[PDB]
Amino acid sequence: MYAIIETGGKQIKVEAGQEIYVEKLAGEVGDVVTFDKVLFVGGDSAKVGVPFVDGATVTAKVEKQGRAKKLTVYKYKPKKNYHKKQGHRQPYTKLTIDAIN
Amino acid sequence: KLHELKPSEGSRKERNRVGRGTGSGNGKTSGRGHKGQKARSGGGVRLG
Amino acid sequence: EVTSAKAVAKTVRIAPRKARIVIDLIRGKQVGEAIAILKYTPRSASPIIEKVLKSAIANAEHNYDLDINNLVVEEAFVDEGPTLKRFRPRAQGRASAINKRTSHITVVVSEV
Amino acid sequence: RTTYMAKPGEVERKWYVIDATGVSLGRLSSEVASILRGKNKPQFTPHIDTGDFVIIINAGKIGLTGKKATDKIYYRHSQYPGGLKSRTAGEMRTNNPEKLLELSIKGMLPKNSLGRQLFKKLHVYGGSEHEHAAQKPEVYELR
Amino acid sequence: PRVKGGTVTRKRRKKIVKLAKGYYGSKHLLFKVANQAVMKSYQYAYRDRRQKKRDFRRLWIARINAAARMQDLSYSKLMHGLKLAGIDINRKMLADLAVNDIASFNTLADSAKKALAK
Amino acid sequence: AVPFRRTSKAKKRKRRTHVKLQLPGMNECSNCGEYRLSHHVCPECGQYDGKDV
RNA sequence: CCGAUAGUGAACCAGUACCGUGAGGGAAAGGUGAAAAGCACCCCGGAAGGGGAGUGAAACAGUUCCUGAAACCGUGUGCCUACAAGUAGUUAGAGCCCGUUAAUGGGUGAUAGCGUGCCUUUUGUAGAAUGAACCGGCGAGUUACGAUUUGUUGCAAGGUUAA
RNA sequence: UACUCGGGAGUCAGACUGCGAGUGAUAAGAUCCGUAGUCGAAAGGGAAACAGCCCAGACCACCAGUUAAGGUCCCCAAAUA
RNA sequence: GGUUCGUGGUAGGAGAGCGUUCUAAGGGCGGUGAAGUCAGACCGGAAGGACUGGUGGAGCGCUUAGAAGUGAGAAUGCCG
Ligand SMILES: [Mg+2]
Ligand SMILES: [Mg+2]
Ligand SMILES: [Mg+2]
Ligand SMILES: [Mg+2]
Ligand SMILES: [Mg+2]
Ligand SMILES: [Mg+2]
Ligand SMILES: [Mg+2]
Ligand SMILES: [Mg+2]
Ligand SMILES: [Mg+2]
Ligand SMILES: [Mg+2]
Ligand SMILES: [Mg+2]
Ligand SMILES: [Mg+2]
Ligand SMILES: [Mg+2]
Ligand SMILES: [Mg+2]
Ligand SMILES: [Mg+2]
Ligand SMILES: [Mg+2]
Ligand SMILES: [Mg+2]
Ligand SMILES: [Mg+2]
Ligand SMILES: [Mg+2]
Ligand SMILES: [Mg+2]
Ligand SMILES: [Mg+2]
Ligand SMILES: [Mg+2]
Ligand SMILES: [Mg+2]
Ligand SMILES: [Mg+2]
Ligand SMILES: [Mg+2]
Ligand SMILES: [Mg+2]
Ligand SMILES: [Mg+2]
Ligand SMILES: [Mg+2]
Ligand SMILES: [Mg+2]
Ligand SMILES: [Mg+2]
Ligand SMILES: [Mg+2]
Ligand SMILES: [Mg+2]
Ligand SMILES: [Mg+2]
Ligand SMILES: [Mg+2]
Ligand SMILES: [Mg+2]
Ligand SMILES: [Mg+2]
Ligand SMILES: [Mg+2]
Ligand SMILES: [Mg+2]
Ligand SMILES: [Mg+2]
Ligand SMILES: [Mg+2]
Ligand SMILES: [Mg+2]
Ligand SMILES: [Mg+2]
Ligand SMILES: [Mg+2]
Ligand SMILES: [Mg+2]
Ligand SMILES: [Mg+2]
Ligand SMILES: [Mg+2]
Ligand SMILES: [Mg+2]
Ligand SMILES: [Mg+2]
Ligand SMILES: [Mg+2]
Ligand SMILES: [Mg+2]
Ligand SMILES: [Mg+2]
Ligand SMILES: [Zn+2]
Repeated sequence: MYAIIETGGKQIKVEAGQEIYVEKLAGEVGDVVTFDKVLFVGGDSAKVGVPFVDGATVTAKVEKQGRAKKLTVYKYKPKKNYHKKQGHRQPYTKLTIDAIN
Repeated sequence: KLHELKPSEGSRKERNRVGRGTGSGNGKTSGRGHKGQKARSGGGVRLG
Repeated sequence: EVTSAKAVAKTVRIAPRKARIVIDLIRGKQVGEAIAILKYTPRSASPIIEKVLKSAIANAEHNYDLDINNLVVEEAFVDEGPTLKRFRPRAQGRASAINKRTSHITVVVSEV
Repeated sequence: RTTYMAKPGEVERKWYVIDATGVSLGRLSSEVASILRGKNKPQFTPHIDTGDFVIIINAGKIGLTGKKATDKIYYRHSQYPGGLKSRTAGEMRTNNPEKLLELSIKGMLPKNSLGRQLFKKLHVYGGSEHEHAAQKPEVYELR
Repeated sequence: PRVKGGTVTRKRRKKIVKLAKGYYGSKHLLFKVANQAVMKSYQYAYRDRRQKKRDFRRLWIARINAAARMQDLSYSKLMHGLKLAGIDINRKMLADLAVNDIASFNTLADSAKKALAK
Repeated sequence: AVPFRRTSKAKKRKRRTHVKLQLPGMNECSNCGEYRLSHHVCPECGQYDGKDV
């Protein structure tokens, strides 16, 4: 049994007991986060939403708040004496999926 | 208090150094342009 | 217990490129056969490399007490040394550079 | 992240027999070049060969519309000065019906090392009988 | 006071040769050749973060198309029916069902086929 | 008549694949039982074909 | 103020060596160790040079000897490579091999997409226009006295001294 | 947004495309003017490649979505509508 | 701290900063190992900064100010 939820401006296929990474959410480590935008529920049956399945939620626990590995964004234009350097670290949120309703 | 000297704010400024790389805007040509009489050392005309 | 012995000849007058071509024959071979190869190879580096190999065997039995009949040439390489700079007068008043190169020769023998 | 990528030898490759009588040269070749590539499978992976083996029979009865039997020319240069040679489509269909089909399909395949490997997967016969009965091939109907 | 240029020039130059590790020949040994190989790699990686999003959508589209043709449908007709019916699943997950859970992909293809028929 | 580009390390090493020299065709002496060249007088025991020379 | 390409041309038998008929031009070259205690003796070798032993805190400090970077030259090995068309990388990626400043880790990479170096000068350069063999050190808006404008501070119809 | 006063500048070799003229032969990727655009100083998509043509202006990250010019038989994503 | 509008860029104007040598005061570490040098999978929006380990064998950081022989990839540049 799996579900498809929408979070962070995109969709992710979710399963019970799975660890996922999403965009930064609100909540300290150990808090429970519920998702109310469920698009499709599978497993031994099928619930297709239009666009959301009515009354279906997914709960998860916050495991870690952090930032991804460092990038370095660099641009230059030949013969024009133009360079530009910049670093980036994208914040994320790590979750563990509890149950599908 | 010789270890905590703080001059009056705005009374001092850091001078500008030209010809020290293109990341400061005063690099290759050092604020002079391209290939004139005014781009040469000691170049320029009389006051009038 | 050491189980290996080495000998080095430092700043030999022969050039490194002309000595590496003879080292490549004896590497990995038995000291009994390796001595014969250097004896029947008509190159100027053969006498030089042969004394380094014989010296390595000599202190492989006097210093560490190993068997002469079980030794093999485990390692053999040629390094560089300080070169001598000379000149050769060419035509029309010009001079050209000449490199009198040297080398270091190292041979290691050990049991099989 | 999470997107399926096929592995070499993970996908099952089948054998097909295609009858090439009355069908146009380019209509058949376009259909075939997708079977070799593997674009008819949801396991398609651009850097992996997941296609199927194709056998073409009755290659001497292929169709050439209009005046292509005499007006279509195939050129061939031997890299020697003035070494250009030519043949017509109709003359090649009579003598070498196998070369006509492989010249058509080879131009419809990717021009790299993998597309050079998909060409080794095509067998063309000018008659009605092939020699790969040991592979137990099926009959594929054109769309 | 004199300021001799020591210990600073080498530290900055060596930091660039380290980034050129794995390059062929002198591109991982000498500063000047390695300096312009590092700048080029940054430029190639900048615009490949844009094509990486284009490359995958083309892979999903060409893969939903293959599975839809097994249900007497094309990709374009399938996409029209889903949007018409209201299903909002994107290409990344429609391609996931077409490979791993083909049973449910046929369920969505039935909803799309019915919406195109009133 | 003048090199257009300098030769890399790989190209300079590929060419020297064939600049090696072969192993001597030596043999074990029948009399004194040590190495010598074939069809040659043994330099140690001074014998060839079993007769001293 | 400099700290051995610096500071006198010259920190060292320097106006020397060397160059010129001559007037004249004119270098390179500092550091063993606290103390020579500078390796008795044995072995290979004609010797040079090594391997032990010994002195020493250290000999991987052994007579350009503190430290010892890069180019350049080699030996060993983990992954790849003899049907392949290449500014050498970047994005996707199997397989194999490892195990970190522990984190959506490291090495190599069959295969697939995209991709014509850096600088200068130009309307316009991948340019068959210019410069660079590579590595290292050195190498270019400064100072004095005046003018003008902005900021800061003290006093204010007054302010300020020069020698 | 304009205007006034003051400190600091660079520029005075321009190119093509559409329209209106001269010189030329109602030639030129010619030359010289008026007018609008783009390049110069502009990456991205389409014209196979192709500064000046068509669409459209890159703060950074995403394995999300809708569209522009141009396209949907294969190379190559989408109609053998 | 909010709301709105922005954030391509050559010549060029404006602003904020990193790093090097020396000086002054405060406060420090170092033969239980300083500077230098080598390696690493760490930190910051950039210039850049730490930590651990090997070599080295005696000096060197930090904070606030001040002063400059102040940062090189190109000059058919000088020297090795
Ligand atoms: Mg400033
Ligand atoms: Mg500027
Ligand atoms: Mg410059
Ligand atoms: Mg200039
Ligand atoms: Mg000017
Ligand atoms: Mg003469
Ligand atoms: Mg000093
Ligand atoms: Mg320097
Ligand atoms: Mg590589
Ligand atoms: Mg001097
Ligand atoms: Mg020194
Ligand atoms: Mg004289
Ligand atoms: Mg000795
Ligand atoms: Mg001696
Ligand atoms: Mg000893
Ligand atoms: Mg001792
Ligand atoms: Mg000392
Ligand atoms: Mg030393
Ligand atoms: Mg080294
Ligand atoms: Mg072939
Ligand atoms: Mg092969
Ligand atoms: Mg080509
Ligand atoms: Mg590639
Ligand atoms: Mg290319
Ligand atoms: Mg140039
Ligand atoms: Mg011109
Ligand atoms: Mg010129
Ligand atoms: Mg040149
Ligand atoms: Mg160079
Ligand atoms: Mg001036
Ligand atoms: Mg005042
Ligand atoms: Mg003004
Ligand atoms: Mg005028
Ligand atoms: Mg004009
Ligand atoms: Mg015209
Ligand atoms: Mg013109
Ligand atoms: Mg310009
Ligand atoms: Mg453009
Ligand atoms: Mg374009
Ligand atoms: Mg065209
Ligand atoms: Mg294009
Ligand atoms: Mg350009
Ligand atoms: Mg297609
Ligand atoms: Mg800007
Ligand atoms: Mg913008
Ligand atoms: Mg300025
Ligand atoms: Mg210091
Ligand atoms: Mg250290
Ligand atoms: Mg300087
Ligand atoms: Mg530079
Ligand atoms: Mg240089
Ligand atoms: Zn004999």
